[PDB]
Amino acid sequence: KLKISVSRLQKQYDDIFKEKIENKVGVRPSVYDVLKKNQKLSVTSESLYKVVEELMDEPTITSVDLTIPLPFPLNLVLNQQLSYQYEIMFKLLINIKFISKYNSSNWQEMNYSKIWTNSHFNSSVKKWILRCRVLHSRICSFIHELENYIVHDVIEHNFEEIKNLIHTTATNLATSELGSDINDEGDNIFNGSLIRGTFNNNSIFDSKVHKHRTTTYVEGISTVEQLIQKFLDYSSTLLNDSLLTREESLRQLRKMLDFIFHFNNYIVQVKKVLVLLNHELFNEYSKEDQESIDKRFANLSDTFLMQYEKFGENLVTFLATIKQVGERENQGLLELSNRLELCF
Amino acid sequence: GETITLQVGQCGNQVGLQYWQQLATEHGIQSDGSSTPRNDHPELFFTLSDSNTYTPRSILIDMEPSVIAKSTSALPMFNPRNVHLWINGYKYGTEEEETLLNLIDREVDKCDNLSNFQLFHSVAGGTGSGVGSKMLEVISDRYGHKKLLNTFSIFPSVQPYNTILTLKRLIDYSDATFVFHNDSLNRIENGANKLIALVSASVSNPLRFPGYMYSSMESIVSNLIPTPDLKFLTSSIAPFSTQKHNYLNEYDMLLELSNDRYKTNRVGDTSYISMLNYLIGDNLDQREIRKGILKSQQRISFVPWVARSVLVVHGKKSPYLKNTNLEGIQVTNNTSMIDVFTKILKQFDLLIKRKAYLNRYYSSVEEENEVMEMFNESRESVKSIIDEYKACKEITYLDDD
Amino acid sequence: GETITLQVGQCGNQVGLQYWQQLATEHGIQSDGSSTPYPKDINDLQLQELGKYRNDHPELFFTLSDSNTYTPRSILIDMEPSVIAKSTSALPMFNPRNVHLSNNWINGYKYGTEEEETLLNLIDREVDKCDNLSNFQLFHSVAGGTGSGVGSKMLEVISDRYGHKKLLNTFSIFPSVVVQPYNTILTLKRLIDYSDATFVFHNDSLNRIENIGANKLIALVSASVSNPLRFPGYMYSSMESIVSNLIPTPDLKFLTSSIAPFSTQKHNYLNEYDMLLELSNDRYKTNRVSGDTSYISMLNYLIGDNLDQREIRKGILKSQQRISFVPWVARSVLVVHGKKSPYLKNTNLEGIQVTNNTSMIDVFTKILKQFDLLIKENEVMEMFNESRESVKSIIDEYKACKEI
Amino acid sequence: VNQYNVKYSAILFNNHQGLASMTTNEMIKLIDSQYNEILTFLTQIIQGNNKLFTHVYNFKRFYFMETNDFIDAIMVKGKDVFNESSVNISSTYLRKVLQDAIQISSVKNFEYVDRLDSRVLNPQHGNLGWESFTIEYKIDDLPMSYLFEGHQHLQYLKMFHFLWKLRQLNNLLNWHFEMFNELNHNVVTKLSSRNRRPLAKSLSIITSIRFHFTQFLNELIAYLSYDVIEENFQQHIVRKLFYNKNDQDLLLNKSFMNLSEIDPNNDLPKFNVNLLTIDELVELHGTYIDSIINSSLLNEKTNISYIDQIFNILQTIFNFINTSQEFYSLVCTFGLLVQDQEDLEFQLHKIKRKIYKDIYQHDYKRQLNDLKNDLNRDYNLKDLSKLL
Repeated sequence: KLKISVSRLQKQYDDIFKEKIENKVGVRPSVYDVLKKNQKLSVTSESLYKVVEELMDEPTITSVDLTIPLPFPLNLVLNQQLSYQYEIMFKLLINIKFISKYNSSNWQEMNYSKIWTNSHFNSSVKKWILRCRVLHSRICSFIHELENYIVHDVIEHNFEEIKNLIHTTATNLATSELGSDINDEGDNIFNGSLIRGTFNNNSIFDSKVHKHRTTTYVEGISTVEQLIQKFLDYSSTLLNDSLLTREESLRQLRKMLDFIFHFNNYIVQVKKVLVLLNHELFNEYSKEDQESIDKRFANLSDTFLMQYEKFGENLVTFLATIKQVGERENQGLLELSNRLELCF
Repeated sequence: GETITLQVGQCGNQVGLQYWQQLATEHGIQSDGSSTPRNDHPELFFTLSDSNTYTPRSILIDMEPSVIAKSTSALPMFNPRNVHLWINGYKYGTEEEETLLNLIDREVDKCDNLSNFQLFHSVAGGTGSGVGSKMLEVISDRYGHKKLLNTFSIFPSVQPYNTILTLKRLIDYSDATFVFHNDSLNRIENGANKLIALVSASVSNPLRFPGYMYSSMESIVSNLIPTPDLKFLTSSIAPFSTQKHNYLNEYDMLLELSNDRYKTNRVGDTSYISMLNYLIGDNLDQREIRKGILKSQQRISFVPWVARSVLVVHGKKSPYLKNTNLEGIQVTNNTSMIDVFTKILKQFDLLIKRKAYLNRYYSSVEEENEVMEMFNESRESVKSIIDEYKACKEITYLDDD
Repeated sequence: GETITLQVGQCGNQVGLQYWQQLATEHGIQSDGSSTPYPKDINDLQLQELGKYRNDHPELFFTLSDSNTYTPRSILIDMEPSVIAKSTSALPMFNPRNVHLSNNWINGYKYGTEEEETLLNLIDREVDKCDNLSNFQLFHSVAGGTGSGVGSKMLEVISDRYGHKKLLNTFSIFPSVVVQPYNTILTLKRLIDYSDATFVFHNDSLNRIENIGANKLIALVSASVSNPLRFPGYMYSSMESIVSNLIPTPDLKFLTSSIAPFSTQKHNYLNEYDMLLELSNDRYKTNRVSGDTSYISMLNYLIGDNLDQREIRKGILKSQQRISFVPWVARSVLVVHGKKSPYLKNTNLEGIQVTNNTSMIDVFTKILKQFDLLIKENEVMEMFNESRESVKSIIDEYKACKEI
Repeated sequence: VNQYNVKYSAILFNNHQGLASMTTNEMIKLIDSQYNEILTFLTQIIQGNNKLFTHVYNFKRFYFMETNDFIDAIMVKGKDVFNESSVNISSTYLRKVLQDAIQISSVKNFEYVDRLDSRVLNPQHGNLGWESFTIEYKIDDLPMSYLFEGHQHLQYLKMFHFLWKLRQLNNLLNWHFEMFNELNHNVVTKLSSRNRRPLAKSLSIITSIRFHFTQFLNELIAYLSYDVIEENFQQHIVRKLFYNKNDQDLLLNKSFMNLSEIDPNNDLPKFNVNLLTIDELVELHGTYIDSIINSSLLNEKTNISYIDQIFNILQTIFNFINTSQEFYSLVCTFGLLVQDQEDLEFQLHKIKRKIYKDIYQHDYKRQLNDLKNDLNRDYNLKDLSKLL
């Protein structure tokens, strides 16, 4: 977090997202045009794993946030509570996207960088490289499966309902006039309606009835309160389905992501060691003993075995946790558990 | 990132013409490079001028001007500046190394952030196969290994010598090589370039029509190449579309995409190393895809040491294609490559023991020794890849015993 | 300041005719000398519902008469009248008074010496029409006969008649016969002695560019060098300022020019960023340059409407790393934001690059080797020896330029 | 104004009986109609007959040095008038200089060549002509001059002063180049071969130093002109006036209401330019000037500002020019000679040592290294640091 200039990320984000071409006077701006310039991406001190613990250095990716102020009255429907739940998803998805980008770059080096692709290693180092490549392939497949679940099985699937409902409401309102006429009779009731005094006995019936039965979203959304409630429910669904609501699921997810990130860093530091093992490239890189080489390989043996067994442990615990939570509460996690069990 | 397409040989040029026609149709770009009335990103494959014209990034290489003339006349928006006009062909490629190196460096300088090189060429193309084999060497040498290469090599239906000589460099320098057989293509049709163009166009669909995931070629390829040795991919295409009796659900697309008859290369029993399925429709029902993924995982035989994961990308159909029904492409990494490579090696050995046509290549004693050592190296490399693909099948692959 | 153009020889006249037609087209001056009303400015926006005024400097080259007729500040010197007749017929605006009509270099030099008074009177007549003169421009061929001797004698005469108080350019064209090497060395001796900045053009490299006439490219480069002078901008706007930015010492005075050919083909450059990178290419330089070259100074011309500043900045940054600068010169690349003439309908960009590199070592080496091979009253042989020593005096100097 | 008075009195006093006899809805509507009409006419005058944009463009053209040919003409014509102290220069000499420079340069065809006028601000004894001359663009004949308060003009004369110093040095280097190049042909190349080589070497060293200084000055001018003045103009004036000032209130499409009616009438033009209030015009021009004068490089923020370092380098160049003139006189005295030869050669060596070591190596390279290191601390100026 602190070892890098914060102000640079703002600019390097604005060149990508809020770029612009201006339009002549009188030409209507698009709503996307208006909201592009509003957004601001800033680094915050509250890390994801700390901010999500409240609503039950680390690398900068853990602490980069995005905020979008909204015009009046749009901000009344996109209430701050809804935008905050959106921001949490932004942080989670950026973490996973970044790790996927770390899993692809490390895969480029592991396969095609000169040092790794060198053919002149001895048999032992060759088998070590093969084992490492296979383990990294397993990690890559696991991360892609997790990202696929989170993004298609949770976000898009839930969003289809809201998209359909909002399209229906737009079509309903398009044909509806503005302003409605209300008429009434002469109301001659007078004393037949006054019912003066303390009160009537009809008050018991109002409490006896219940109005918890409202469904089918007929003719789209008809009240602004339901409009806000639909999006609040959608955001709550996104948070609950994702592995951030329970303590067991969040802890297992945090351990898994930490392990993958540290494994990628270890892979990067490995590149230096492999230079010394083989001779054909050590001479080229040194331009700028048997016992020592044996010691280096022996050290790598234990380090790699430790990472391999740690991956196995984390995978077992993670699958068990998902299975119990899916069986208890969440339907979406159950099918993910089935898929991951069918994987390994 | 942006991609650069390289077309080599007559077959490569024809396939590239079909490919670029398909891509331009998908993005609504007219034959003259003018736009048609954005959320898609043709910039990854087309250069946009400040006069609103789209021109392909491809480079045309051929020994004769007739094929290039036909290709350019059919598609006027090709830039003529990018047009350039077995052992003899490879030695000819050495002479023109400087011109081609500068020509490719022009395209690399023109783009902002290069990602990968696409190559369309035929292994059995004779001289053109030689110049393409030299192209791979020069590109890999100058640009290092930071930029990967994808070769849509067309396999053959004296040829054995050419196939072995081209396959040596294909193994050495390519990063992800598709395998297409004219035999299986014409079997599917029961012209043929329209299948290869369709597969290649669909392979990059998540890049040109972005969605939630798979936004880069690194993500697409890394899911299919666990080891740099196993770099050959088998592609499968579902042909039953646009007819009345189409696949009724995407779930049936996932189940029937795995039929061995639809694969674009001759296959018996095979073991899958990696999987990735393309589904391309305006709207896709998630629950059908979940059921299909579960069935596909329970049905397909994966190798023991692979994670055993099946990935389905939810491609988006182009706005410029009107409400067409679902279509899908399957790209796999199988152990079936051993059969075709063994066939090639058997032909090569049969025709190498008999000095049938080697007089056209052996000019003197030094030429005899040169060709002999080159052929031996190529044969040894092919045997090495066969042994690697055979060792992948067994369960002791990761054991040091 | 004002610039006087002198054209010597058949090749010089052929180049100058198209050079003047190019300038006349850019400034909207018709072949008869009549001026065209200035179109309204493009970036001078105005409110909208929904004749002598100008903002360029054409008179820096053309003499504006009291009757609103322009006339070039040119002097045509040669002996064969056919080329002059063709030039005058093509451009009647040329002043007949300014035309002077009359193989061995010595014979032409002696002819120039004998008839020096008339040519000098013509130069003085042209200067008298100029207030605050700035520089002279010479269009001549190093080898070819009349041009070599007559241009060399005019070079000496102009250099010593005005006390060298005004800089003197030279748009020399180098040859691509037994007498040619002698002429080339003999003329190059006076180019070293008198000229202040020489634009070396090689016919073979011009043919190499063309096949992708030869005089049109020279005319385009020469008429694009002075774009900032005729359309003033923030920087330069003076011929001395442009030259002074590329000549570190009097010896390293030989410049070479690069030309971007694709000004009209519909596959033109996408933007300024692309053209900045393409200009550095060695296949479009007008002088054959190898890979061991090193650049002493850099100058890039951009000609277009409302150029994008972001693209230019990024292009300069990328091109700075690629270029191999001489060790003792700071890494500096300069871009000239020229203004396109409003009279031109073509909206495509054009860009000319002018460089001062060390590739002159090989060119003068070839010239020297040919001269040495050909050599194998006595006064002329002494002059040959002097030319050989003078050429070596900058051969070794350009070699030493490599060293800190 | 009279026509407007009659038109809207016919609504307040004839259609109605005054502001009191008007419901709030109609009163608001009337005020809205008056506001639209008034600002429409204010635009049609200020950006119409007055041509505000053209005069702002001319301000940028002359004050921000754009027409370099005119200023080169002024400096070459007034190279002797500006030499004497600011008290000696009289009005007639200034008028002669300005008229000669107008005739020489391309401004003689300029539409508003009449408006140009030169002046000297502070005729102090210790100030030379170069430190006081300022070009003034007269816009007093238009009502626009009342919008532009004196503070803005003072900030237009401050930035002109800085740019004037830079271009003065840029042109002085050109004169240095011409005089030394001419001396090379007139004296050194004709001198005796015995001492020609040392003098040739010293002259080449001097000219190379001049070339380095010219490159630095040209890069500085290019950065300022095409990243500060031009970007600020295109961003704060052109893009404020003509392109849409998209705002959150312009986002709302009111046509969801029926709104069949239009007011006040079709006779009121739509004007291709944003309708700006008087205070809005003042604020717009004030912000445009402030952005340039208070840029990153020109702000007052080693605990020293960038401006001070730049001025120190400029003083280095001034010292270099002054010493090179002494070298010029000594070498021409060496040329005239052909026991004094040894003395002159010793003085030549001394001058060459002074210029090469002190001014260049000890001062210029050190100051430029410090400035380059200073710039890298800023994201914006890193790109300039790589070139400059």
